[PDB]
Amino acid sequence: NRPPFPWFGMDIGGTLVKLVYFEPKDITAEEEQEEVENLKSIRKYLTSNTAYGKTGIRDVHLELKNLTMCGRKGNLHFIRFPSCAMHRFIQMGSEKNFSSLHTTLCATGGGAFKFEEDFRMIADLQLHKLDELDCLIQGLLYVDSVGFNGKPECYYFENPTNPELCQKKPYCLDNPYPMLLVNMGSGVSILAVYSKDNYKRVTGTSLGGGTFLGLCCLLTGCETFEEALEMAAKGDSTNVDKLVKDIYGGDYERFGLQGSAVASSFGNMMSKEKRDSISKEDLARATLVTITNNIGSIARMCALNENIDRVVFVGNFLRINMVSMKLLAYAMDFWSKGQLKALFLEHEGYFGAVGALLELFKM
Amino acid sequence: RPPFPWFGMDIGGTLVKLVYFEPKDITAEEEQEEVENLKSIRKYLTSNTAYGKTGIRDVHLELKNLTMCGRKGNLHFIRFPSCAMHRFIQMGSEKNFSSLHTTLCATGGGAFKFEEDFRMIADLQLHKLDELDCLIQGLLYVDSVGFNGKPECYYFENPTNPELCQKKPYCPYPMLLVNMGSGVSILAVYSKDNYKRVTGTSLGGGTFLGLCCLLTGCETFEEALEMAAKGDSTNVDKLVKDIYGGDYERFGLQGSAVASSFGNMMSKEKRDSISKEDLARATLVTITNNIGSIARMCALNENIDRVVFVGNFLRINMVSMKLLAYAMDFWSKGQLKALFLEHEGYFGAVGALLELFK
Ligand SMILES: CC(=O)SCCNC(=O)CCNC(=O)[C@H](O)C(C)(C)COP(=O)(O)OP(=O)(O)OC[C@H]1O[C@@H](n2cnc3c(N)ncnc32)[C@H](O)[C@@H]1OP(=O)(O)O
Ligand SMILES: CC(=O)SCCNC(=O)CCNC(=O)[C@H](O)C(C)(C)COP(=O)(O)OP(=O)(O)OC[C@H]1O[C@@H](n2cnc3c(N)ncnc32)[C@H](O)[C@@H]1OP(=O)(O)O
Ligand SMILES: [As]
Ligand SMILES: [As]
Ligand SMILES: [As]
Ligand SMILES: [As]
Ligand SMILES: [As]
Ligand SMILES: [Cl-]
Ligand SMILES: [Cl-]
Ligand SMILES: [Cl-]
Ligand SMILES: [Cl-]
Ligand SMILES: [Cl-]
Repeated sequence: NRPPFPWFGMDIGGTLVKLVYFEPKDITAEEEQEEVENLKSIRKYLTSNTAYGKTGIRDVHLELKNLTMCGRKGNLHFIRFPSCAMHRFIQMGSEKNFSSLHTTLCATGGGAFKFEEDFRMIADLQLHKLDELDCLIQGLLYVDSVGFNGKPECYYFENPTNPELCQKKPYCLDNPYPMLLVNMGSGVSILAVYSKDNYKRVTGTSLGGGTFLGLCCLLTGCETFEEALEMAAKGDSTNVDKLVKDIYGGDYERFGLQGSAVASSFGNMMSKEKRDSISKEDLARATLVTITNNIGSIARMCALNENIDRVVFVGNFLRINMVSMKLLAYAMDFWSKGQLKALFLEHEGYFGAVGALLELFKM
Repeated sequence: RPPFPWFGMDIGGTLVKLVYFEPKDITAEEEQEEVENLKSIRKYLTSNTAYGKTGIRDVHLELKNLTMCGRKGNLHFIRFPSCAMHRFIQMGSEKNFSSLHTTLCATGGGAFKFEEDFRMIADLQLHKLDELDCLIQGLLYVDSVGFNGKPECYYFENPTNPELCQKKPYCPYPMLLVNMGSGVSILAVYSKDNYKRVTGTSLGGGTFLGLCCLLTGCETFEEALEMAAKGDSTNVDKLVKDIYGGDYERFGLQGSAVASSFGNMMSKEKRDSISKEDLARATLVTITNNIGSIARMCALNENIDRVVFVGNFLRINMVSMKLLAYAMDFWSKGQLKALFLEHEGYFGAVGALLELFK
């Protein structure tokens, strides 16, 4: 009972859309004959272009080559466009008569509901909405099972906080189970994954990327995450936080605490004098450090409680650059006394769309 | 047997705590053989609840029918503000305390400030003791004797529902002790001679005050907590129900759970209409919910099922305590209670008194 081509999955965000497409490479002479024109041209449209209209982009470097999907050999392609271009996408769906190939389209993402009726009225498609976390996890595990063209899908950072020594290093453990997934959007969900068909949300924290943005907008008068990060990257949090060395003069060995460990986040801001001279850049950085250090702590304690040694970090909170990621890397190493690393994934951001595609094969 | 009277002191930045063991088994002959200086100090302490201008004996906290170094009697809890300290030392000199003891056991971060005045004005040497050691010994001692046949320990039931909220009692080792100052340190206490700091968080009272001041223009703990008491955090935080239109059924996460602390403040429109009290309350709820989670996880890591909260962050307004109670309740799915202690504030003084016998 194999679903017919073409095979797509989508992740429709509030601001960003991701689309994944499987290109079959093993199409028989018999199949090529019975295939309708509509399909033939979408397939050639997808594979001969890497830019689609004003905003569509195929990330060629992410292409997974020579894999198996539902018993067929081919390649997986990763495409992106902003949500504002979505009306044009749905209009493309109508012009290319997509409904003649499929009545439905699998999609996850917080933006999906916004567009469900447009899909029906403009393209005569049913958007079949899926859970973000189930899609993420299924997509992640699939991409990890097939590998990144013989290279590792996973990576970590060595000496993250020292830009003189910081280095992305691959992590080639073939068997990822069990693992802990730390999903950081506006809030944070932490899932133990024991197998493809066996996982559960163990806990989470409300102190996430939206706390970071909410607090910076309030504290610094910025409006976007990009602004918040740009300030958080030039800042010095030690002006805002009271450190152990400020209380004890150095380490406090009795408590196993080094001088550079934070005693109280925002502790300097209890003084009116210090508040009146603090920089917008320092407040932003302090906000980011507080949140990343706290996520590292909670991730470490969960890893211990669940007896899991692999902690994988994904989510919106990690996009734009690597400031977030390197601070989480530092935090994980701190709380774990060097015994756990923060692990990250090359295909981060596309896992939802891959999990949506995979829904096609559930029967 | 050390001679009477038996005192312990904890001298803090704003409050001084004093505990006093009143012996209730004085013989007719002991009474005949006791110097006048002692007899009148005992009469003074026991016949008064107001001492000088600012001194208060808190009769509610009194422990009756204790035995202490083999004498039957009562322990009394007394306090006065630090600015009355000059008057207290003069009182010791006028009442000739040095004729009874040459030294006095004291802890607290102002035992150093006043050591010189004690020596010069009252001819008394302060024997200064470590704050943490005194806290632990006192806490453990008070828990071991109980509160007049009732538990020293209590929790709140239905903490955030004022119509339902009930302070209920809880009837030992090991326990986790969450000590909240400017930061939070968590200690595993296995017995009275063994405790170790197991972990903590830099997100505590200090973060609450610093963030409140920055967000609202307030300046003090008392002011931040009064605002946080009046505000509504749900205007500031994004709740699970905001995202899913109710519970997130897939993972059984309640609609009322907070999804993203300060998450509504990502919206310019929402920022322009928020009250400062709502921000204050969101700041507190964020900090306490988080402390709740770290404490719960630490209990799990340690296989310890008893979690006690103490520290100056609890004293100023009871709002902190109710939120911690709700948090522990939430993270443990009702399996762990936030435990609080009736004699909180005085444990250091009790620990100091106990040193008199070692
Ligand atoms: C007692 C207590 O409550 S203790 C606290 C306990 N709370 C918990 O354990 C829950 C912790 N939080 C979580 O687990 C997570 O936040 C979840 C699972 C609830 C939600 O997951 P998140 O990753 O935070 O959701 P996400 O960031 O995607 O937000 C959802 C959607 O809201 C919308 N959204 C995102 N940002 C904004 C914004 N700035 N403004 C308006 N809407 C937005 C988007 O459509 C987003 O979808 P998208 O990211 O696909 O584009
Ligand atoms: C990567 C990262 O950094 S993640 C963050 C990791 N950080 C942590 O885990 C630490 C979290 N914080 C904590 O555990 C606590 O804040 C501590 C233990 C550091 C400090 O204890 P707090 O209860 O917050 O004390 P607070 O900061 O309120 O005041 C410090 C007290 O220590 C006292 N002190 C100073 N030196 C000493 C000493 N040598 N011996 C005993 N006490 C001392 C100070 O005088 C002060 O006393 P006071 O209140 O009487 O004036
Ligand atoms: As299949
Ligand atoms: As991995
Ligand atoms: As004794
Ligand atoms: As107890
Ligand atoms: As109550
Ligand atoms: Cl497959
Ligand atoms: Cl679950
Ligand atoms: Cl993803
Ligand atoms: Cl005090
Ligand atoms: Cl105390």
